[PDB]
Amino acid sequence: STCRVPVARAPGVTYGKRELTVKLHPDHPTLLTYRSLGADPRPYEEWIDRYVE
Amino acid sequence: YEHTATIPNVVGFPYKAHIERNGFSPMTLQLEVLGTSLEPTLNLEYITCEYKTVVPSPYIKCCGTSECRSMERPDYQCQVYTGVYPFMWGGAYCFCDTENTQLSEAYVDRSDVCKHDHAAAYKAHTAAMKATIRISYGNLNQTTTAFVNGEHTVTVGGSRFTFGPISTAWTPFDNKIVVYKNDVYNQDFPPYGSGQPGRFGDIQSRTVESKDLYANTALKLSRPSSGTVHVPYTQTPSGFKYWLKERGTSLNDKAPFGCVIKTNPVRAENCAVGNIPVSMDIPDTAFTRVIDAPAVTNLECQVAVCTHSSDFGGIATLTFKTDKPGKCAVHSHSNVATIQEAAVDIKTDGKITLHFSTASASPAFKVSVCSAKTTCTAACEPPKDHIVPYGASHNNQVFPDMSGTAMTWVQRVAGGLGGLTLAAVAVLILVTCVTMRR
Ligand SMILES: CCCCCCCC/C=C\CCCCCCCC(=O)O[C@H](COC(=O)CCCCCCC/C=C/CCCCCCCC)COP(=O)(O)OCC[N+](C)(C)C
Ligand SMILES: *[C@@H]1O[C@H](CO)[C@@H](O[C@@H]2O[C@H](CO)[C@@H](O)[C@H](O)[C@H]2NC(C)=O)[C@H](O)[C@H]1NC(C)=O
Ligand SMILES: CCCCCCCCCCCCCCCCCC(=O)O
Ligand SMILES: CCCCCCCCCCCCCCCC(=O)O
Ligand SMILES: CCCCCCCCCCCCCCCC(=O)O
Ligand SMILES: *[C@@H]1O[C@H](CO)[C@@H](O)[C@H](O)[C@H]1NC(C)=O
Repeated sequence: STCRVPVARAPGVTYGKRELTVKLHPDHPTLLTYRSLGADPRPYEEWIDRYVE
Repeated sequence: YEHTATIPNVVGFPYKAHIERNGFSPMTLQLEVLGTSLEPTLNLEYITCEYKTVVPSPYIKCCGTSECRSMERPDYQCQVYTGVYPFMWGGAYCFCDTENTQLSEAYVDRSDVCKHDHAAAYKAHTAAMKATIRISYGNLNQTTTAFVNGEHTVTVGGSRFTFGPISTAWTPFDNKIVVYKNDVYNQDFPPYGSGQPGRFGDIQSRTVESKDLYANTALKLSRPSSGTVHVPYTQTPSGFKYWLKERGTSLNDKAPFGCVIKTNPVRAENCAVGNIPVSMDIPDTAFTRVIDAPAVTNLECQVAVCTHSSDFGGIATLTFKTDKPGKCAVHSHSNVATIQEAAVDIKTDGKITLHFSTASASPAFKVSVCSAKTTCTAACEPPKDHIVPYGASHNNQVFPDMSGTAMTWVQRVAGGLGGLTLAAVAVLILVTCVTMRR
């Protein structure tokens, strides 16, 4: 079966000099994930429940 | 025509391979990677899923006695209990107060939806790479798919193309692979027949159509309470559900080189690592003669503006003199910059513009238009955005030109120091010569 799931709002990104800062506004616990595209990735995990930076 | 080239294993980047054929006008070719797939070989070890504890109704031998019977059943338990006095709603089930036995029997069976809900343990080895390549040269523009090894040739407009084997044997999958639906995990699953209760692999089955099932769930049987028919038993919970709610993230979230892991079949796509050697077999029909190709002379290169950004932030103005209009092939013989266009319109005005991408402050790349030669020198600038959503279109060369301002100052300092050192050497040499003279 297929279930309708909510889509989170696009985070607000301010570009720093090889820095990346995002505003996170979740209505509910939301999973944020990123990894590096190079030889040695550094994956991340955190469940976001409030506004964080 | 025999020609070999090496291209990066990057999707969305068009390599420009240039053929200098002797008797014909030069031709520049578009090598575009549309998408790759690293395809490992999977050896299924066993199938793991939730189990099912089947507890039939207990036989209660009213004023009598039975013995336990062994059964060829996985994780089978059979305990007889004497002295039982059960009760029902209407009253006492058996007749004698203490002369009674109850037969407790329980076992583990494959769940009804292992056919649906299960995880497969695999071994991955000998990953086979297959890539999608677009060839567009001259007047043709075609796309074909070929296995990336020195043993596959695909026809492209009469041409024999063979992409020789992946530069590196790197793979994102480990020896042991566990696949659940669309997720792949690098997990050391326990060997077959050595599973522990409460962990992944507590029950193991070789195949979905397997008849033999291994179960190690530490099933235990205990006395029923007085006046109750309930078949007490304490058993370890399923390790499959424990793994499901302790699996975490899959290989898609930790794969290096930006690999995208998919299943059906298990594969890693668009990994950006290594080089793809290319062997080319171009016939005569594709090339053009120099008698019909324009003759380009007096080519100078002057540069108005250049920025060493990820995109083609360099702008090059070329001046030349031709006899007839037509189409030249343009190439950069230096990795410092890469020209965006491979063939431009050649007309009478004798001036053409080019877009190039560089990464160095003072690039020195060389541009050839048809058979002409010239040197392009520029001062590129640090760009505007700290972050862009597209990859770099250059080769990431940051060494400045031998004649750049920084290298100019370095060379001036070195020349002055060397002049002083050679003057001192000459003075000492002359002095020593005079000393041995006297
Ligand atoms: C009078 C001063 C003499 C003292 C010099 C002492 C040298 C320093 C020793 C150790 C430094 C450790 C760092 C590694 C070096 C990386 C270089 C490299 O790797 O060069 C690479 C290749 O170069 C060559 O092919 C050789 C050409 C240069 C070598 C000799 C040039 C003659 C003199 C040198 C000028 C520079 C020094 C003087 C300037 C300072 C004056 C104020 C640069 O090409 P690339 O973009 O691929 O590099 C970027 C790396 N990428 C893209 C892979 C990330
Ligand atoms: C040869 O053809 C391909 C496939 O049609 C061209 O790719 C298209 O490029 C245009 C822009 O001109 C895009 O709008 C299309 O979406 C692309 N089609 C795809 C990706 O399926 C490609 O530019 C051509 N290359 C040449 C002319 O050398
Ligand atoms: C690059 C230019 C080459 C010209 C070299 C010029 C030579 C310098 C002129 C005077 C040199 C004399 C130094 C030797 C010391 C004399 C006293 C002695 O020998 O006892
Ligand atoms: C790099 C500048 C030019 C190179 C020539 C520099 C001249 C240096 C002066 C010469 C040294 C003086 C001569 C006598 C030295 C001695 O024998 O004690
Ligand atoms: C690099 C330091 C010196 C090594 C190279 C030696 C080769 C050159 C020969 C030295 C000069 C010999 C000529 C006689 C003059 C003298 O005795 O000083
Ligand atoms: C990734 O892979 C598929 C097939 O290998 C390809 O069609 C797709 O365009 C690729 N995505 C990217 C990064 O362009």
